[PDB]
Amino acid sequence: QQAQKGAIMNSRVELNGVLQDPDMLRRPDSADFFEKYIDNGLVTGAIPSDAQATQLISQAFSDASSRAGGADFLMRVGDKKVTLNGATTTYRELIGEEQWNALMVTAQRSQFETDAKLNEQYRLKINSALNQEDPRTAWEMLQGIKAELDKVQPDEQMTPQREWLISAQEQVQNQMNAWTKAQAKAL
Amino acid sequence: RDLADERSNEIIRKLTPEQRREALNNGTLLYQDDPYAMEALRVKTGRNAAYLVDDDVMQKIKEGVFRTREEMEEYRHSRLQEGAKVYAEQFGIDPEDVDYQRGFNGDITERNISLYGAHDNFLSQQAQKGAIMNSRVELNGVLQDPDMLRRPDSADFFEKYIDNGLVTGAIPSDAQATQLISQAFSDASSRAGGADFLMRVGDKKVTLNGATTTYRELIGEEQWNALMVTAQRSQFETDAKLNEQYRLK
Amino acid sequence: LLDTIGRFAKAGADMYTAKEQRARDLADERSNEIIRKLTPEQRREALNNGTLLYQDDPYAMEALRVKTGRNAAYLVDDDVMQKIK
Amino acid sequence: ELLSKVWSENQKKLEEKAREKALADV
Amino acid sequence: FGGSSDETDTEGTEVS
Amino acid sequence: FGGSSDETDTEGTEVSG
Amino acid sequence: AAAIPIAISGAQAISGQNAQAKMIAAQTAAGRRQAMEIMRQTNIQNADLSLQARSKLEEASAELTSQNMQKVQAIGSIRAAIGVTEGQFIREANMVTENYRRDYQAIFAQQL
Amino acid sequence: AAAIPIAISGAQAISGQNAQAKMIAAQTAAGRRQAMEIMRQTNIQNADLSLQARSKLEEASAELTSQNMQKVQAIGSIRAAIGVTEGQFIREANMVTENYRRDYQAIFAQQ
Amino acid sequence: DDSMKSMNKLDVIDKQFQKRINGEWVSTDFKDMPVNENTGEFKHSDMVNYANKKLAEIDSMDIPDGAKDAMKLKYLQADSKDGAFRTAIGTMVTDAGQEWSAAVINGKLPERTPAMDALRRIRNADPQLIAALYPDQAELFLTMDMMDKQGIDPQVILDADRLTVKRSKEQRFEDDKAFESALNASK
Amino acid sequence: ADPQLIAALYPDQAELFLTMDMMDKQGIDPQVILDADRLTVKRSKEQRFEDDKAFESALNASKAPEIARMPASLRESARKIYDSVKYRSGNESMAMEQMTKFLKESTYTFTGDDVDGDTVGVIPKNMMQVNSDPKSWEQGRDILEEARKGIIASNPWITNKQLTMYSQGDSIYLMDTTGQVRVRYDK
Repeated sequence: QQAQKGAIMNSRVELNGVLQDPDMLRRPDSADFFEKYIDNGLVTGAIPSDAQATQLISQAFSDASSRAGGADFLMRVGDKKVTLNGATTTYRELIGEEQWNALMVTAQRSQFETDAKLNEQYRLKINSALNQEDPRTAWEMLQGIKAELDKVQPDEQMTPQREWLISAQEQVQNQMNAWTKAQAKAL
Repeated sequence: RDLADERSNEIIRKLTPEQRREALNNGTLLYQDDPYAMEALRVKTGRNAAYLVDDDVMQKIKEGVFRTREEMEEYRHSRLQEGAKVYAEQFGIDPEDVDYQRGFNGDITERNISLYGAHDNFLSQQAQKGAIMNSRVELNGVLQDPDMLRRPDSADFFEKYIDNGLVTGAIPSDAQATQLISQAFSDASSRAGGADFLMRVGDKKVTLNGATTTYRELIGEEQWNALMVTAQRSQFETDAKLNEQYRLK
Repeated sequence: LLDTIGRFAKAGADMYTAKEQRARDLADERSNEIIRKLTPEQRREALNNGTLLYQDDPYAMEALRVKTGRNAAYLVDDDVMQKIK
Repeated sequence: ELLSKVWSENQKKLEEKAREKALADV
Repeated sequence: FGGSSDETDTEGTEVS
Repeated sequence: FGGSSDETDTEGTEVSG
Repeated sequence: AAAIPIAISGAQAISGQNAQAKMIAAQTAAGRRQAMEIMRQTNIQNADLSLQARSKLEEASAELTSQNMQKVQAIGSIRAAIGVTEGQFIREANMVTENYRRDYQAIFAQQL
Repeated sequence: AAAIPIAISGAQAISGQNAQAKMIAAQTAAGRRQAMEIMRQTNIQNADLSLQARSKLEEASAELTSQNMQKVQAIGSIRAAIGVTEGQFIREANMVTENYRRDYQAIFAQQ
Repeated sequence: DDSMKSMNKLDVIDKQFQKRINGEWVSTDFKDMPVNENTGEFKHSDMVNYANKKLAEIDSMDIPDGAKDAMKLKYLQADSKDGAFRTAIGTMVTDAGQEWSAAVINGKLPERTPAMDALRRIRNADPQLIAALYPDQAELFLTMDMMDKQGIDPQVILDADRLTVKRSKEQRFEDDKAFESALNASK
Repeated sequence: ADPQLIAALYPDQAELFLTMDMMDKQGIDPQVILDADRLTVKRSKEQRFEDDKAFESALNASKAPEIARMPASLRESARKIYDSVKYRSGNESMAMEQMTKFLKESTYTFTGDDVDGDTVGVIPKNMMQVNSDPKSWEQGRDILEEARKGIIASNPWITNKQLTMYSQGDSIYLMDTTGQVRVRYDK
């Protein structure tokens, strides 16, 4: 029992360490890894019970269908052969077909929610710069955001991030003009 | 005892993987008596021992603590040994087996690449903060004086200083150079000397990532107008304040 | 010279990185010599990225040390001046 | 609303004239 | 203090 | 964080028999 | 000499800040030990477990997962699953020297 | 001799005055240490420093800036950027001797 | 699907409220909200949803907290008086008042005083409008002024409120008659 | 899990529910409620006449949509809460605040989207509830507000001030000032 507890803990740690990272989920090597890992765990003797192997498979699929890159991983791994019981089936057949649809829909929703949240964060930064007390500070923050974009995505243009950044630049120019008017009026 | 276990393992190895597996799910086979499965368990446990406690803790200490590489090396060696022993004793494995040690060194080289590179990044960040705050100190000491701003060489000083920082390697990154330039311009525009200083730095040129251009064009033209207006207001306000102190006397 | 005396002074014993310390000094010199082989524009480009790493850049670290020393001197003399006045 | 309206009108005209004068001086 | 505060001006909420 | 929680489903009562 | 007691108290405060930086590590170690207790006490047999058992298992696994080296765990596990000399090759692929310093000759090959 | 304890208390008060003149220097040193602690904690990179990051950076720099020799530091920075023998040249420019005492012979050139 | 539609229509409401702030006196009725066929049918829940998310965003920006309070006032100036910003800020006011009443009943002030702190911030932004839109909590506003503007100990006020819990019915009428006399005799 | 339904099913225990709500959701110490109960609720019956008249008086002088137009079952629940808080504290203001808090938590006040078409009706929150989820009262609210808008738009002669929303025993009635238009919404 102690050895089986340790084996299950090791398998869980490795597998969820791989599958709770959307960056690792998004690579094709993720699906290849999952297939080969379940296979090796079966053959070596790790994942001792076919029952515990099914538990691990279901929980890994649940974890993937909660991350950003999970849906891609599920598309790739759906047609991967596996042998839990005497018969051999794909993960699409091992998992219920309705359960596969549920996994697919929840993974799609997780992807949409993650992308929406990232856009919320980016536009939060843009608007936080736009609502500065001193518009010159707003210009400084906008130039910093421009530096970050120019790091991550230098080659492309007219991406939604870039369009928001350009609109922010124009708005900060309008703030420049209004600030000039205010300071002259104060003088 | 290992020899008795080894002769048992030789007995069991005569079984094919599938019949071994179905013995494993039945009570016929004990898990610790499966040699391949137990070797996998010890390898995975040793790998997790090396990785988890030792190295995540190492990385956490690294991000904030480790002054130099040598300190990191000795701390890492000590924690590696201690964590190996403790993580093994928490499990059923005893930390003297070939498989456990092989797992503990399973990805030593790539762990080392990550850890040393992270410490190198830490030192890089420390050096960049040091240089940036030194540059802040110098430019603050210059531009925060209304007297120093009024010298006819303050603007040429500013252009030469920014150029020297760019070429020598101080003021690292053109982005932080823009931040420094803009903050310097705001400080000058607030310090009763920004009118002359800004008229004189207007035609001076600065070489950023995009191209070489004058400071007037690097700054927004509307932003340049805002800077000049607020600098004139600062001039007038300081004049009125000193005038008011004299009148009060 | 100074390396050995510093090693003896800082720690009583068990410092095994002495020849390794000299080797690291040699490696630092070689890295600096490689970096000087870059044009200033190329050096600035590498510095802008994660390439140059900014601690191996000899010019930037030299400036860093010089300005840090000058500022430290001015801080100490600031204390002395405040006492004088 | 009416008070804000008259104030905004007067403030806008004053701000325009002041900015014109300040930019002329600069 | 040599530093002169900039005028506080009325601000309108802006969104990209 | 990385994980996104699944939105709630209306609870219903079921029996095997 | 009212400077000395307050200076000692401030130094003790910084030492207590170091103590806090050590408390974080000590409490991480305590959490890992408690997860070990969870793993040992909890029954895995029959694979038929309650929500309490499954939650305890998940908490133990999460506390035995490395967070700082997570991506390194994942890439190493993938490399092991898919498939001296190997270390040299992968350190060359990272443009890093044997002392684990950056190899700028390979990095700046294009710019000579 | 009640005059002796009151004299002792008065001397203690003088010692406490000097002590306050010592705690002001101690406070300056503590401010410098806490500013460098700010330097260590804050992150100046990504060019996207939070507003608190900017405030902390600015205040830490202001702490490490020297107020009393602010002018001579500034003029030294200008001299370094723009451009024995140099030292004696600026001493003669300042009409001061080798021992850093006023060189009246140079000052009173007309006489 | 609802996340997509809500994400689209909260943006529509944000544009409409921005127009409202800028002076373009526009409606806040969800039926007058424009529908772009990716929006939906503007159920009334999305208005309170937008107000809550906007207040969280304002609290989440990187601006100085004074500007946060200023924008909260700006978004509360500009509602239908049925508006969800009015309802949310009034909820804040009533929750702070409930917290004070709980303190009075308990005989001691709680720790961390969350609602009290939030209302203190939004009221130090502008006491007059907050008092005007919420006249009922005049005693609470006076209590906050006593505690922070003046130096009065919260414990003393708290004990005074705890002891003065006998309305006595007739005492109320005598209070009325004394108050009317105090006014018509004030000069 | 669901406060309003439990309160509705057991009206006699309204005082117990109030004490539990004060102990759990509000920050009130159990001990102070205990010794407030044990202490002075002694005046009996002869002043309970004046207590009844004072409850009706406080309802008459309320000038609050929830108290002026208090729905039928919430009348008895609110009378119990008002009486209990008055007995325990003696303060009439505390009783009014508690009873108002209960009514606002347990009802939604439909308001005319006008300059003043305000308070078209206060409907108990459980009557608008669809399905067993207590939070789903909002779906019924959206349906009812769409019904109000449709009735206004369909019949031009009805204006926003003409509609009245009120609840009978098991129904919600939406009618104009005349009797010509009544639509009945039941659970």
